[PDB]
Formats: sequence, structure tokens, C-alpha cells
Amino acid sequence: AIREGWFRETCSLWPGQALSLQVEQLLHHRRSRYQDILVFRSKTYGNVLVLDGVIQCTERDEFSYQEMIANLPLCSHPNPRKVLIIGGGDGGVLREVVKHPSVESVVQCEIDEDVIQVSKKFLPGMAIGYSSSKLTLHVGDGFEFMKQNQDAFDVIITDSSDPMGPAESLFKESYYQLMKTALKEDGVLCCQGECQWLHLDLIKEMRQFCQSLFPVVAYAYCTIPTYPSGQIGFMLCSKNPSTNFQEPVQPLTQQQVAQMQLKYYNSDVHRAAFVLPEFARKALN
Amino acid sequence: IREGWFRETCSLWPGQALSLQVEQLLHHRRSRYQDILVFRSKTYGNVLVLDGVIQCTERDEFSYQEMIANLPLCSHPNPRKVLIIGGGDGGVLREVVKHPSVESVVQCEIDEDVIQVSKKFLPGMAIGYSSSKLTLHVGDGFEFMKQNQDAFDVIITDSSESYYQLMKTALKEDGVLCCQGECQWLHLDLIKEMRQFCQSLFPVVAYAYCTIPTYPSGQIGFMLCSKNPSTNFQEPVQPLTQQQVAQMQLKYYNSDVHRAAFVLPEFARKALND
Ligand SMILES: CSC[C@H]1O[C@@H](n2cnc3c(N)ncnc32)[C@H](O)[C@@H]1O
Ligand SMILES: CSC[C@H]1O[C@@H](n2cnc3c(N)ncnc32)[C@H](O)[C@@H]1O
Repeated sequence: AIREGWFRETCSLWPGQALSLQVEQLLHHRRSRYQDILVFRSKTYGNVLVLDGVIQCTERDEFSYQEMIANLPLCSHPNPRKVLIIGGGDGGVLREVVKHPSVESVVQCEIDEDVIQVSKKFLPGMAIGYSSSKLTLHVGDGFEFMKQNQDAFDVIITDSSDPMGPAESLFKESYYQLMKTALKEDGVLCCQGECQWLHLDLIKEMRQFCQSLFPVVAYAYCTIPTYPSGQIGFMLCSKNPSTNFQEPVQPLTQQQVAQMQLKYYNSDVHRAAFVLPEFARKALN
Repeated sequence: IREGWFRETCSLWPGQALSLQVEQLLHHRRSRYQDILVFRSKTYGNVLVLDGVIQCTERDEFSYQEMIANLPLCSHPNPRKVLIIGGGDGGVLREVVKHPSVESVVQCEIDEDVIQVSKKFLPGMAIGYSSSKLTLHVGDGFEFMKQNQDAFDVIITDSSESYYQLMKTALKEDGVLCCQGECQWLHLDLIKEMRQFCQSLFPVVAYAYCTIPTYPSGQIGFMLCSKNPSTNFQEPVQPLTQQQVAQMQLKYYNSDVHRAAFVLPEFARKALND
């Protein structure tokens, strides 16, 4: 997996291209009940978590994805108090969500407790999320878990890997209907929604399906060097027909941005995140 | 190229690399100026590489080519005389000549063999060279710039500090320029110093960026400078209708994308503004 001092990420979901990162030190590699877990210290990106050969995060750039997937839904809800995170093993999304004063309770449903233990050791700037008194930590498959909940959450975030391995269930279309049922009457959701330069077919499919369930459906994206093609997007759905995802109902002041130690997200970034290249705008609209 | 893959490494982006899977090597020769490599990739179509750095792929060249031309052109009320420096593949030329306002495009390219390789292996880009608006010039664009004064409405540097002053002199009184401008995820300190340098020469300086999978870190920026102190780079002075975007066959650029392109991640906004 590491060859001549480099880790190369290949996957059928982005054929013919690969990011490599230069390795200073192998830190972990063990198989859990669910997936292969590899952690290494990279030369230029800090520590790197890899699950079944796909890069999950690096300490250098994790902040863009973590801040965006949390703040896109939270700042699009006028009063989000109860939050569900599915996945989120590294704790980074949790870290971001709990910064919001309005959030009282964060339930996290993670399938693989080994990812949590590895992240507490090797991703300390992300796994700081686990020290929050707002956390209820839950174990199991998010798909089956979702069934347990009705009219319960203001915001659901699905912080998953790609549609392979244990995350495959989180990309079933019934999962979106399960989240709709789980959400309160005016709830919102934000899911890792893949890359517009790689997966436009899937993005257009997800969007058409969600449009038949929700009065408001949007796609936003962030840049992040160490995901395939250097960016990834977010499927956003609201049960509230008045939700305008493009214009944050909770705009953050610069004071809040500073206090929240944000390195990527702010209110204009939020707005611009919905402005897609013409080829993607055309295909989705 | 090793074991069916081309891997791009460079000390300007240490410890990271894009590899592209190779279907067929097409061309590999050293010109008088640089090493020229062209291959058919498995998934990005043909790929041009100069001294081991990826210049373009047929799959995603449209993003950078559309942005570097339209950012300055749509930020000028009537750009008639245009100068492109570099631009060997022809693709920026292809985008500039779409504008009816443009009467002449001078292109100054140092390496005539890039032009010949691009006409063979990058036909979607080298189509630019069929324009009647073209005046093709040969040589170093730096020394070339010294030849011109008060001549161009728009200068685009499509490249593989004193140069910026030369461009200022070459531009007309209200001229604008756009240069390839560094990745904000790789060299934010350099964007900062270049911006400060440019602010000492020009009344209006901005930084914009586009996404493009096959440049380092998946994006690249643009330095924009204007001699017109009223220029607003962020809000295009020539907005495009949907009809126009359709007619120009744009696949990345439109007027909203233009505006969004100046909205930077907080770390970069902070470093360039605060
Ligand atoms: C690293 S953040 C992504 C996380 O999603 C977790 N995950 C994958 N599949 C599921 C699932 N079906 N339910 C809950 N969490 C999951 C993975 O174990 C990983 O920690
Ligand atoms: C491929 S587009 C970039 C182009 O810039 C050209 N180039 C590099 N250096 C110079 C220079 N000093 N003057 C003009 N063109 C240049 C390269 O030869 C290439 O064709």
C-alpha cells in the first residue's frame, strides 16, 4: 500500500487518476471487523487516515470538509438544537457541530468503534469532538439506526466514506426517506454528496430522487486537495419549503467566525459554495 | 512514465503527486527550450507535459482556458486589442476570439515546437490558431513586453516583478491584465507578496481561482490588475446572458461563476485582506 516512501490512492470510482502522498512514518494498519484501517504520518499533510484504501482525512486540509458539512446545514436552520451525525469516526464533524450554542444534543452513530480509537490516538485535532458534553455516542449501522427515529432531529449530517464497503447502505435511496422520517417537520439534512468533476451522473440521480421527497434540494461543494479531483460536494435537503440553502438563514458575523476558529467557512463562502461550473449547473438545472 | 502511469512531481508542491494512467505514449522530445511529453491518458484524453509539469488535459482544459480569458475580457467595457503571452496550446486564443469586441490578438510564444505538437495532439485547443484575428509572434514574452507601450486593452499571461511593470507600460490607460496566479492551498504567502507588489503599481488588484482536477491540489488562481481605478473585477462589467454562454459553448465560465471565483476560503480571505 506504501511503495518507495509514497502512498498511492487508487479506486474504480475515479479510474485512471491517483493522488499520492509521501510518507514519513507508518503509524497503524490493522483490519477491524468492518474495514482496513491505515494511518501514516505524511511529509506535508500531517497525519493521514485511510479506510479500505480511500483517504478519509489529513490534518492539513480536514478543516474545509469538516467546517462545510457542519455549517452548511446548521446555518441553513434558524434554530438547530438536536443533531444526528452518521459516520464521523474521526470526530471532526462533531468538533464543528458543538461550536454552535443552539446545539444541545449531538447523537453520533458510528459502525466501527476501532476508527474512533485510532482517531483519538492519531487525529487529536479532530477527535477533540469526543470530549463534548453534548455527545451521545451510538454504535451501529446508520441505515438501520435511522429507522429507530421519527420527528426527532433538527439536522442530520451523513459524514460517510464513498459508496463501497460498510458505507454502501448510506447511499441507498430508502436511506433518504428514512432521514426524512427521522427529521422534525422543518428539519434539514446534509450528506457527503461526491465530486461534480467525477460523479455528475450520481449527483444528478441523487438530486432527482431527493426532489420527489423534499420541497427544497440543493448541491454545494468545497475544495480540499486530498479528496479525488481536489474537491467534493454535499447534498442538502429541507422539509421546510421556505429553506433557501444558498442564503444562510443564520449568517455568521466575523466575530463568530473568529471565535469559532474557522479556517474555511464563512457566510460568503456558504453562498459561493452553491455556484457551480456551467457544465454542472446545466446538468443539475 | 512507470508501470503504465505518469506521475507529476515538483519541489513547488512537495510530498504530493498526481498520477494519470497512460494508454499510449504519443510524443517525447526536447525542444530548444524544454522537454515536451504528450500521451493519451486512459481517462483525461490527451495530456501535454512541459519539463515534467502537466500543462493541459483534453478532459478539463476548458475550466482554466475559459477563466483566464473571460475574467479579464468581461472585466473590460470594450476590449479590442489583446495580447497573450505563452498560450502555446492555442486554447486561450480559442476563448479570446469568441468575443465580438476583440479585433486583434497578438500571441507571443517562445517555443515553436509546442505550437506544432499542440496542432497535432490538442486539436480542440489548437483550433485557436485558425482565427483571422491572430498575429503570432516568436520569442521571450518578457523581452517582448519591452517593445510595447500604451498598446493593449487586455494582456493575458498563459505561462508554463519587473514583468508586471512592463505589462503596466504595455497596457492602455484603462487596460487590464490577468496572469496565472498560484494555488491558494500551496503558496498563499506568494499570493500575498505578489498582491502587495501589484498594489504598489496598480489602483485595482484582485485574486480569483478556478477548479481543475489536473493542476496541483485541484485548482489554480489568477492575478488580475487594472490601470482603471474604477474597475470592479468581482462584478463583471460585461455580464453574459444564458444565450451568450450557450453560443460561446462555455463549459465552466458564466457570470455567476465569475463573481463566485473571488470568494476565497476564510484562511485565504484573512491572509489577503485582514
Ligand atoms: C472517517 S468518517 C466516515 C466514517 O463512516 C463510518 N461508517 C461507514 N459505514 C457506516 C454505517 N453504515 N453507519 C455508520 N457509520 C459508518 C466509517 O467507519 C468511518 O469512520
Ligand atoms: C502550454 S501553454 C504555456 C506556454 O508558455 C510558453 N512559454 C514559456 N516561457 C515563455 C516566455 N518566456 N515567453 C513566451 N512564452 C513562454 C511555453 O513554451 C508554453 O507553450
